[PDB]
Amino acid sequence: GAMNSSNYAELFNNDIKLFVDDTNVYRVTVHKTFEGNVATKAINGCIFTLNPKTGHLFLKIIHTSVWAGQKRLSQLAKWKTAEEVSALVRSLPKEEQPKQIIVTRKAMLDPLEVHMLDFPNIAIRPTELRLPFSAAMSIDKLSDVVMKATEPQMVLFNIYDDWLDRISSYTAFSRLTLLLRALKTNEESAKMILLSDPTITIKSYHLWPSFTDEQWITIESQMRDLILTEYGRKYNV
Amino acid sequence: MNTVPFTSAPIEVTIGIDQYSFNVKENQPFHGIKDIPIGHVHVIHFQHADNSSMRYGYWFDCRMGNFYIQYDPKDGLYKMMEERDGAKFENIVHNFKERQMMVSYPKIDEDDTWYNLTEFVQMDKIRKIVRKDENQFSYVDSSMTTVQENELSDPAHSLNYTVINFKSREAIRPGHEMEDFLDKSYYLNTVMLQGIFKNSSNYFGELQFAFLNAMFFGNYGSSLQWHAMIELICSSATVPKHMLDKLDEILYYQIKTLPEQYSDILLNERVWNICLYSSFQKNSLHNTEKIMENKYPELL
Ligand SMILES: COc1ccc(CO)c(OC)c1OC
Repeated sequence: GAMNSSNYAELFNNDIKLFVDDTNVYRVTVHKTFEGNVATKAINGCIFTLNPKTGHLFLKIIHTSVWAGQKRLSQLAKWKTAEEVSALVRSLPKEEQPKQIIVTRKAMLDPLEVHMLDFPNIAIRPTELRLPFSAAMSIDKLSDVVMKATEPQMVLFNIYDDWLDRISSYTAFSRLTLLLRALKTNEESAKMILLSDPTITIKSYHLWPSFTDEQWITIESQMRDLILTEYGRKYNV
Repeated sequence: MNTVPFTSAPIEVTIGIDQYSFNVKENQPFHGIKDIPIGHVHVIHFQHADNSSMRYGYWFDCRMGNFYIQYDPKDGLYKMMEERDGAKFENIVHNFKERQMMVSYPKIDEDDTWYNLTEFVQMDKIRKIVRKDENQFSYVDSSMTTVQENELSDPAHSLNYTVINFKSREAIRPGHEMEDFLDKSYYLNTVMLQGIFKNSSNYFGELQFAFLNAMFFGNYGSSLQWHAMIELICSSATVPKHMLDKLDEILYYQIKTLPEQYSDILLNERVWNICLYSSFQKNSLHNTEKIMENKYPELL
């Protein structure tokens, strides 16, 4: 069925599953033509496919060349997403294939269902949670690899860096969604918090700074303040 | 003109023949139906005064034999049976006509309603959907489930309709996933027309027979199948010109014939809005669209 607060813990059980987010697949900069009209110009995107338990991210980079000479791009984009997720499952060994795939936007349901007809035992599910995966492109290293790609390309990351050595998947997913939620609500301030102390660095094989346990508590706190703040500024409370 | 005599009418029952019906009282002297137009299939159907649960009925073609109705007090229904003794039948009928105990199939001559609803329906195909080959006629009722429905329980009592699913491998060519899902032309033209039904006439016949079981028996599955077949055509970008024009006619008379207070259950909002307003063929169903707007604008 659908995924929500009542069944939140299933994400971290031992049944393999993947989140698919399509928000960043088709990206445009809308501009003005010399004749005064408006045109879009595409830039590279990515499909954001994430195992919430292990932290493995399957970053499929969508190169602008895929849109060349096509129509109804916002619709095509959901079907390209679904083709590429299906190709990824097919590429995986049987014991690595997910038992469920949760799409973060309900519009991906039919496109994925149809590409996955060959996998009738994989449940395709929506969710009622308003997850912040759209902010994935606020992570510099993920943004950089997408904007630099010259061809279609799949890049693998662990979006939890080494956190699972010290915390549970549930805590690690909570930390990730809080960081992403802060980046989405005020990217500038959020990044300021993450790099305020020049002494804490990002390992070359990580995405996030190397905080101690005490420092992450302090970071997480500051991220919560920011999310509440922007909610006051937005709504005035 | 042919005749279906009735042994008796021991229980109070509303009796239909095609789109006509009349109330018969318990033990009223009623001995059958005469002047039934030859050349078409027909359906005789029943709804007991006491338990409106279970509309039931029989499809038949008078050309294929001599048929009669007799109440069975063990199974508790009006049963169709075939008489093999030819002169026994004529004699039974002639005596009944003489005593004028039979109603006349009351066809207005201006009226082609029945033909139009049954244009493509052939007893040969009905008997392949309703399997029971020791009889030349076909029993249908309110509660019978389809083979497709039984998938998702008793097969002898199934409506073996054509399995149709818009999210199946039969419908979607590997590597044309998006193409085939948003334009079902492949499914309609290659899989179903060329492959399964062979020509449009067989397709339309199943379509018409599904509508008729929906309307006459309120068979839910028949309504789902009828709706689905329509949807496979309206959602095809490429349909033979002759099918499109005929479809408008077919649907026109089904919508015309439907009881006005049964629209809530036998008609699916999504399908009709899509077919008439959003699909490829939104502009090819002029007659059907017109009659839907003047008669059921609430649905849209
Ligand atoms: C799949 O849902 C359904 C179930 C049963 C029938 C009729 O047997 C249907 O009409 C096609 C149907 O819609 C597809």
